[PDB]
Amino acid sequence: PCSFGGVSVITPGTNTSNQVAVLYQGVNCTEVPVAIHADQLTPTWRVYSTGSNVFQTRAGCLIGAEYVNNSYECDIPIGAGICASYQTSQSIIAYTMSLGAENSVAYSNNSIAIPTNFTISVTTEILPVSMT
Amino acid sequence: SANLAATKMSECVLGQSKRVDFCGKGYHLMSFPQSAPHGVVFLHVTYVPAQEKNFTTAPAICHDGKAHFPREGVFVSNGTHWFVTQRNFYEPQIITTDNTFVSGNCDVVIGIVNNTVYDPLQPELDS
Amino acid sequence: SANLAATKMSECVLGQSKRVDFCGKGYHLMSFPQSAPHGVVFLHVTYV
Amino acid sequence: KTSVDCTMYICGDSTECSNLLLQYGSFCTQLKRALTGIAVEQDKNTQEVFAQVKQIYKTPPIKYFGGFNFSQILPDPSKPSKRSPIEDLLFNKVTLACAQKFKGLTVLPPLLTDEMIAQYTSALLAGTITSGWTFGAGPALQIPFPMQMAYRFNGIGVTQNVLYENQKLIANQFNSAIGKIQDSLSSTPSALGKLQDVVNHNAQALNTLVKQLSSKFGA
Amino acid sequence: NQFNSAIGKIQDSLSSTPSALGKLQDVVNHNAQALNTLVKQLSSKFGA
Ligand SMILES: *[C@@H]1O[C@H](CO)[C@@H](O[C@@H]2O[C@H](CO)[C@@H](O)[C@H](O)[C@H]2NC(C)=O)[C@H](O)[C@H]1NC(C)=O
Ligand SMILES: *[C@@H]1O[C@H](CO)[C@@H](O[C@@H]2O[C@H](CO)[C@@H](O)[C@H](O)[C@H]2NC(C)=O)[C@H](O)[C@H]1NC(C)=O
Ligand SMILES: *[C@@H]1O[C@H](CO)[C@@H](O)[C@H](O)[C@H]1NC(C)=O
Ligand SMILES: *[C@@H]1O[C@H](CO)[C@@H](O)[C@H](O)[C@H]1NC(C)=O
Ligand SMILES: *[C@@H]1O[C@H](CO)[C@@H](O)[C@H](O)[C@H]1NC(C)=O
Ligand SMILES: *[C@@H]1O[C@H](CO)[C@@H](O)[C@H](O)[C@H]1NC(C)=O
Ligand SMILES: *[C@@H]1O[C@H](CO)[C@@H](O)[C@H](O)[C@H]1NC(C)=O
Ligand SMILES: *[C@@H]1O[C@H](CO)[C@@H](O)[C@H](O)[C@H]1NC(C)=O
Repeated sequence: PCSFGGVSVITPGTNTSNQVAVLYQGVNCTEVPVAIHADQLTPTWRVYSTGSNVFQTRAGCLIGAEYVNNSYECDIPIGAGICASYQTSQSIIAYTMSLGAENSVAYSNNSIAIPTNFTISVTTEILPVSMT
Repeated sequence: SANLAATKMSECVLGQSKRVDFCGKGYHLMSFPQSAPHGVVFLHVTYVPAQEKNFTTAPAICHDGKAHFPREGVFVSNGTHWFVTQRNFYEPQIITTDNTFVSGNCDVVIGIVNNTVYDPLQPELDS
Repeated sequence: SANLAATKMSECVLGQSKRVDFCGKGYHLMSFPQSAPHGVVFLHVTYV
Repeated sequence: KTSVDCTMYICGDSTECSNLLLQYGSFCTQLKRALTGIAVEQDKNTQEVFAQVKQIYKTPPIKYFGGFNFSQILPDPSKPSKRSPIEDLLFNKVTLACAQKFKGLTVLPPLLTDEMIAQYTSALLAGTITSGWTFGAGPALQIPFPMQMAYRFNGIGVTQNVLYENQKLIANQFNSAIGKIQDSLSSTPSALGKLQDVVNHNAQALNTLVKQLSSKFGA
Repeated sequence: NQFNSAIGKIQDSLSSTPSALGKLQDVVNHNAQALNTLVKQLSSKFGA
């Protein structure tokens, strides 16, 4: 085929800023300027397809956001355990999810833990019932 | 969704349920319905324990070649004496015959301990 | 099927179930999830 | 999960056909929205089942539980991934079935990987072994495993001296049953048809859609 | 006292700006878009 048709764009929201990131599903970093024919594309499209913020994921090649090491909860999915978010000057970062806090409880032959106080809590549940 | 909401009304609201996490998160106490556009909102009231402490415990208690098992509780000790408490809230009490029941002797159960079981009647029967 | 699996995780695994035949065939004691491709496998320990 | 491309499928790299296609309107954007909704719903479906506890508990180091043996179901650290032996048999049996067609059709990857799912099931197993039902209602409260088993025996209506007097016999029966599960699953008549049919249905549907492109529809 | 305080917090938390009622906004939005697209489709030549 001539050209790869569509890409995937990650935006924080035109409310917040105008930065983006682009995901090239199914291709690999080194040949991304090819198979998009980056040479004939206008500038401001050639800013992507190459650069210093180039990342490789199981889902594809991600250009426009850098890879921190620490972890947070998911904000915008990208696939294969990789999320992304807009956060501190101000930029777009991409990380790995954190499944949750870490804990380990003590098991012993003859020890038992017993509560000594209680709390009462109220929670909500929203359900639909009908449509137009 | 309509069928689920009808089930939640029948069980949550017009009764107290024991299905886990069906009717709120915790031990269920009651629920209250409200009305929304095209929908419904339940307010669940639950019970959540807090402020636990560690103790040391035993299966049974050997006494006179007999093994007492708790009736509705668990034996615990504060390092010196052995009580029996209910299970979700800490209330120590003196181990008596009204609290326990007896089955067999002390060679079969693993982890049995030694203590005394006070009898309510004998102190009344002074003579 | 997914909603069923979530309900079984709540009732069967994080608790002890009184419904008949919901969690196994017998009287239910406990269960252990195990992961599998596109689903999950339960192991229902009962009394007979 | 799957995805589609209006133009690359309908009009094959033919710019006159692509120009003419604009007349029909919003049809294939409708198709795209439907498919995207399905794709998101799949990841939610996986999330609901497994992500039930925030707190990730860990296996105790000492492996004495009064005579109950769980090595079959607990994660095995020696093999590179933390997959229990039974999970290994399952991942070897189901997977008899990212393709050469790519006529506008892809297969997107899941959001949670199998390492993550294995971590979640390990957390639930560890919590359940150490504390009883308590960890799904509040904070984890440790309890000896035979005392937990006595609690459950009371639950089903048999007094609790019975467990303490037949502890060894009970442990042996439970270990033997866990052992036999491996072989029952290794039995050739696949009990895993339920999970094989999903991959079969999807592959066959995609093949039919692709093979439809070599048809003339009375032209 | 715990009960009363909890109910007060419930009202405030619902009153929080973030969309907590999206499951009910979607039922509205879906119908709106369906009708809009159906009207839009009238302006297609369909090969004529
Ligand atoms: C159980 O927790 C409650 C709070 O939920 C404790 O009540 C507090 O007690 C302190 C000391 O008397 C007061 O200053 C607070 O105002 C109380 N809180 C409320 C909401 O009334 C209670 O003391 C705890 N139980 C025990 C045995 O300490
Ligand atoms: C729990 O069960 C496993 C599985 O039977 C035991 O592992 C066996 O250990 C014996 C003694 O080393 C070996 O002869 C078997 O070949 C082992 N089985 C496998 C599959 O490797 C394990 O020993 C048991 N737990 C304890 C504490 O003994
Ligand atoms: C952008 O969002 C903020 C808060 O979400 C809001 O105050 C602001 O009015 C929005 N921008 C416009 C142009 O409405
Ligand atoms: C991307 O391409 C280069 C060279 O074409 C290759 O060395 C590399 O392995 C490829 N990426 C992956 C993930 O295999
Ligand atoms: C419990 O007892 C067993 C055997 O008596 C022993 O292997 C284990 O270390 C003990 N655990 C603790 C915490 O004392
Ligand atoms: C008490 O329980 C806590 C659980 O958080 C544990 O860390 C501590 O070691 C225990 N102390 C004992 C058993 O003396
Ligand atoms: C244990 O409880 C008894 C009875 O209340 C008390 O006399 C004793 O001092 C307690 N022991 C400790 C170590 O607190
Ligand atoms: C309990 O008391 C009996 C009384 O004869 C004694 O034989 C046994 O050794 C005692 N056990 C412990 C653990 O003190």
